[PDB]
Amino acid sequence: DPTIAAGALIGGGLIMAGGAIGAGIGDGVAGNALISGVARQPEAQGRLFTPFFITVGLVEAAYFINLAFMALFVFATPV
Amino acid sequence: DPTIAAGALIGGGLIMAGGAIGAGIGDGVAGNALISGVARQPEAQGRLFTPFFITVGLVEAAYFINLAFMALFVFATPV
Amino acid sequence: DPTIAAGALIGGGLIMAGGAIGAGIGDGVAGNALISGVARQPEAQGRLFTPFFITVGLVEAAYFINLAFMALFVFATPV
Amino acid sequence: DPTIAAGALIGGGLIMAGGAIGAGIGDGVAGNALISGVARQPEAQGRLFTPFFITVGLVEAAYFINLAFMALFVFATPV
Amino acid sequence: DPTIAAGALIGGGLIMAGGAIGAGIGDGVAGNALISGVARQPEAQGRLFTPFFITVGLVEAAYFINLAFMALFVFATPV
Amino acid sequence: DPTIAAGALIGGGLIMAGGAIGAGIGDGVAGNALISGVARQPEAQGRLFTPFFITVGLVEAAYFINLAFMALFVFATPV
Amino acid sequence: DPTIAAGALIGGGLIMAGGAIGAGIGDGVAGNALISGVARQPEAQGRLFTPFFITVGLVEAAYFINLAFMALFVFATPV
Amino acid sequence: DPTIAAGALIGGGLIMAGGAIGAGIGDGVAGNALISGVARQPEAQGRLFTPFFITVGLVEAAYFINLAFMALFVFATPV
Amino acid sequence: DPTIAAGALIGGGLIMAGGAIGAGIGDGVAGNALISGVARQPEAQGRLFTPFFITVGLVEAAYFINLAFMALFVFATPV
Amino acid sequence: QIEVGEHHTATWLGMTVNTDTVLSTAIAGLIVIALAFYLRAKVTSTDVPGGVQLFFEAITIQMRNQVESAIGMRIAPFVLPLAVTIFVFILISNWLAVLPVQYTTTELLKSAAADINYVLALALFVFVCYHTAGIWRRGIVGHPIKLLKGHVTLLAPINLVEEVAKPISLSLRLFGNIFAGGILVALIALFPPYIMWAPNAIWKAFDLFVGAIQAFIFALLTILYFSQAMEL
Ligand SMILES: COc1nc2ccc(Br)cc2cc1[C@@H](c1ccccc1)[C@@](O)(CCN(C)C)c1cccc2ccccc12
Ligand SMILES: COc1nc2ccc(Br)cc2cc1[C@@H](c1ccccc1)[C@@](O)(CCN(C)C)c1cccc2ccccc12
Ligand SMILES: COc1nc2ccc(Br)cc2cc1[C@@H](c1ccccc1)[C@@](O)(CCN(C)C)c1cccc2ccccc12
Ligand SMILES: COc1nc2ccc(Br)cc2cc1[C@@H](c1ccccc1)[C@@](O)(CCN(C)C)c1cccc2ccccc12
Ligand SMILES: COc1nc2ccc(Br)cc2cc1[C@@H](c1ccccc1)[C@@](O)(CCN(C)C)c1cccc2ccccc12
Ligand SMILES: COc1nc2ccc(Br)cc2cc1[C@@H](c1ccccc1)[C@@](O)(CCN(C)C)c1cccc2ccccc12
Ligand SMILES: COc1nc2ccc(Br)cc2cc1[C@@H](c1ccccc1)[C@@](O)(CCN(C)C)c1cccc2ccccc12
Repeated sequence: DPTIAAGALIGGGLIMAGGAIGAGIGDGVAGNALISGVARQPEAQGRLFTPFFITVGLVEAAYFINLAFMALFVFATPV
Repeated sequence: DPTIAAGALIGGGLIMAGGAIGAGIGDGVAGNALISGVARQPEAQGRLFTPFFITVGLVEAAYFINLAFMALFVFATPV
Repeated sequence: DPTIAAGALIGGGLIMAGGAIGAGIGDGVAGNALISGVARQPEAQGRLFTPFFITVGLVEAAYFINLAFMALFVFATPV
Repeated sequence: DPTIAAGALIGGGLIMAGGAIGAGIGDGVAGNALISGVARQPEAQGRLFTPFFITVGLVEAAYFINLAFMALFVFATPV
Repeated sequence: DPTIAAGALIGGGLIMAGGAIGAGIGDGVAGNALISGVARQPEAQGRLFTPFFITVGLVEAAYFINLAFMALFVFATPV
Repeated sequence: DPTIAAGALIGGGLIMAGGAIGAGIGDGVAGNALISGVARQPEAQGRLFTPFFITVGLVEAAYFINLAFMALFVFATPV
Repeated sequence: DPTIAAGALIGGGLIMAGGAIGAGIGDGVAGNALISGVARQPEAQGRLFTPFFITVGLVEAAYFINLAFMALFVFATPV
Repeated sequence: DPTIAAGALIGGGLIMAGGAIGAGIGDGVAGNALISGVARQPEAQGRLFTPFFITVGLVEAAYFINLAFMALFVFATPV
Repeated sequence: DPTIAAGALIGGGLIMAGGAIGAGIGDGVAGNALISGVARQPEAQGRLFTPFFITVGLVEAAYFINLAFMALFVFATPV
Repeated sequence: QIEVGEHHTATWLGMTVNTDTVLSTAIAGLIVIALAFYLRAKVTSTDVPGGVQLFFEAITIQMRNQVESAIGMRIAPFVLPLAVTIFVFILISNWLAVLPVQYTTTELLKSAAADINYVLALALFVFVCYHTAGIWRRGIVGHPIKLLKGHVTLLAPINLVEEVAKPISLSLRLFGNIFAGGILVALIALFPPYIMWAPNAIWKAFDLFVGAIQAFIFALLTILYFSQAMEL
């Protein structure tokens, strides 16, 4: 068991590492366009939240799916 | 078997780590263009969804293939 | 225990490495837009903090959730 | 065999991690130019396709050539 | 411990590696906007430092928190 | 070899991981300039191909040179 | 001692890997704004060195602190 | 040797992984400016080759030096 | 010695991997501004080499120091 | 559990051959031939076109606009039939995967591009064609020196690496893409039926678009490689 458990902790740690890299940079890159569009036109804020939350929804989903597989690996190990 | 099980969990963890980095950043970078495009032309929204969902569909095809290969490694290990 | 504790330290190290990469770059990319907006329009400062703290709140959630899972791995190890 | 089998799963997981990073970000970066071009010229959607699918074909080679070698490593291992 | 100490050193090394990647790129990306604001109009230099030190305060904080958890792992190891 | 073969698979996997990251992003970044130039000026395609295939030539050489050194590691291992 | 020493060399190597990734990209990204300011306004060189060396001082501090902790890990190992 | 030779293959694989990431993205980012310059200023293709091959020469020097040290590690191992 | 030797080769391999990523991307990102400056201001070729070689000097210093510490790890190992 | 490299093999001429791949290639060929004979019967210049005429006109005008843009129809008229058949033959060979041919698991028909022999047959034929066309236009020895010189003569080793990389890229991009779909459908078939259909329909629906995009990439890049082999 100890070798499988260490593989699960390293494997789970990779999943959440790539999750936060993907989400933090994906959200920063998406929100950079929102902040830039509201700098260009103050009123645009109400229309720009639709393209933004579509983007953030896709980016978060990759975080949440990685969070779910990390939780599977460490709490309910597949092998 | 425990050596192969640890390799399956570390290998599967790498697959979803690179999956969320590729998808979260690819979707953030494509969504940055959607938000910036709807900033420039409000009436272009409905047209801009064709370029956007072609782009996101190609990025999400790579995520779905990575998700399939992680599931293979941990539930149905190739070796 | 010693194999599982070493795997927990490497696993927790990965979680905090990917957390800081995602957050440091995500905040840099979000803040680049804030600095560039206040460059173009000084009177925009007040409004830009809504798009900025929405973006930074999403990026800092990914850091704090990774910080919570690292703390779980090393202080309260799942196996 | 079991040490080689773990090396095949970790080595195969690396190939697919770097494939998904390279291609998912490469397609987000390529599709950002398609969405921005159509945003500048709504009617130019057809014109960009050719440059877009030339670019996607070059980016997706890095994914699918990696997938061929990962599959070789895990289903028909070089050792 | 020989094994726990090796995992603590590799885990602490990951934390400071991802810390410096996140910090150095976050600071370079934020400072690129500061330099480009003073390039477009130098009269803005006094106002741009609030957006810049808000950005750098968030980016540095992620570095300092990683530096604190690396110090915990190597000097005061959680096991 | 049991350990040398595992080191060859992990080493060869690294070579192809960094190969596809460099290639997929390098081609997406180069093709973003092609797609944007043909968006702005439809007749420019013919002149832009020359810079594009010089650039893609350098980027595709990097990955393929790696693909050859990965093949050396896994089929004709240096030890 | 050999297991702890191997962990110190891998952990120390990670610290300097992440330092050069962070610093080399952070300095390239900051210097891109310096070169682009001096292109567009030739007289600005003297004033842009204040934003530039503020940026580069933050980026190089992350490199030098990583270099100090790598030196600690390999020459003065915490265990 | 099974341990030293595996360490040489993993170490040499890391050197060529980081080599191709730095090369492919450095060449893509350099050639993006070449394609963009030949787009905006169609007469420029002669003057742009000096900045381009200065940049590509610096980027390819890192790749060739990494190739020389990977070759040292696997054919003529330092230890 | 052999476990320390594998750690020295993997550690030295990490240092030169992160070195070439920092160098190749830092040089490409700096050179993109040089090539773009000579595109716009055709007489700016000269003045630009000072900001460019300041930027490249900072980026290449991180590569040379990583090359020096890799040489220390593999030829004159700190343990 | 899973299997991937296996084929319904036979020996035909001391050479070993696959019954699958070959029957799938024959079915794709016969479908394209039947569709072409339907055009040869029903094609009208005077009267309004049917759907099969509109299909081949759309593909022919598209590939003609590409040949004319890249190299010119006066210089390279033989590239237009080749680009049209590459597109249509890959397109049908890929889209035959949409059929419900899986069963308890095996398939009655593999998509032919999931076999390395199929993609090498297309890529190595195209490689011989653009080099032979490049020689007929750049000279028997003049061509080989232009392959080395490229656009920048100091890059000659990189130019040689590009000429080696082209047939390998055509082969392994098409193979790795369709082979991936072939692996995904068998691991999706590890689900029980009450749920198997949902990932299966999601994958097959996007594999129609991906199968068309593949056919288009191979046809476009073929036209570009002809334009590079016939320049100057
Ligand atoms: C946009 O969504 C898609 N587009 C695709 C495009 C092409 C291909 Br070939 C596959 C695609 C698949 C999907 C989703 C999907 C929907 C339904 C079933 C299976 C897969 C997805 O994979 C998206 C993951 N992304 C967002 C990170 C997903 C997977 C797993 C859990 C999810 C939970 C919630 C939402 C989406 C979830
Ligand atoms: C925007 O938030 C979301 N959008 C999604 C979009 C699509 C999908 Br499919 C899943 C999504 C999930 C969420 C959150 C959520 C909310 C509630 C429950 C579970 C998940 C989230 O995952 C966001 C993580 N991000 C911000 C890094 C989250 C996870 C864990 C802890 C959180 C704590 C606080 C806040 C958010 C927290
Ligand atoms: C902006 O700050 C936040 N925003 C959030 C937004 C969403 C969510 Br869900 C969590 C958030 C959490 C925080 C902080 C916080 C404040 C108080 C308690 C816990 C967490 C933070 O996590 C910021 C880390 N960043 C800056 C790298 C933090 C963690 C640890 C130590 C800190 C020390 C000093 C300052 C901040 C510190
Ligand atoms: C542009 O090419 C260069 N520029 C340099 C610039 C500076 C220095 Br100091 C070294 C340089 C070295 C080279 C090549 C070279 C040419 C000949 C011999 C050795 C090295 C190269 O390293 C390029 C690798 N790139 C493209 C990823 C290469 C290596 C290995 C195999 C190759 C095969 C084919 C082509 C190039 C090949
Ligand atoms: C800008 O500086 C900061 N801003 C912060 C913002 C938020 C938080 Br919560 C913590 C912050 C902490 C600091 C520094 C600091 C100053 C004094 C004591 C401790 C920490 C710093 O961490 C910066 C590291 N960066 C630059 C990579 C640092 C750490 C270690 C050694 C240093 C040596 C020299 C200079 C800075 C040094
Ligand atoms: C621009 O070159 C430099 N600038 C620097 C700037 C600051 C500092 Br402090 C050190 C610098 C060092 C150098 C080179 C150098 C020249 C001579 C001796 C030692 C080092 C270099 O390190 C460049 C590596 N880059 C290009 C990836 C190098 C190292 C090893 C082998 C080389 C072979 C060929 C060419 C350059 C080679
Ligand atoms: C700009 O230089 C700095 N700025 C800093 C800013 C803040 C802090 Br807190 C530390 C800083 C430290 C330095 C240098 C320095 C100068 C003297 C002694 C120690 C450190 C440096 O670390 C730069 C490394 N960069 C360029 C990759 C360095 C380290 C090692 C060897 C070097 C050899 C040659 C040149 C610089 C060398």
